[PDB]
Amino acid sequence: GEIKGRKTLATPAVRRLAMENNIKLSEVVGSGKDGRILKEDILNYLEKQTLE
Repeated sequence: GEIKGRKTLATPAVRRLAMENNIKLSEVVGSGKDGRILKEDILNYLEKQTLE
C-alpha cells in the first residue's frame, strides 16, 4: 500500500498544522480537488487511528 505522490489542496495553515501532530497532508482523508482537505478532515484524521 505504498503511495507515490506529494500533493495537497488546502490553506498554508492546514499543512503546517498536520506537522504539529507528525502527520503528512496527502495521507489525510480528502479529495485534494479544490480545498477538500479542510479542518473537518484534519481534526477527524488526527483523531482517527489508522493503525492495526
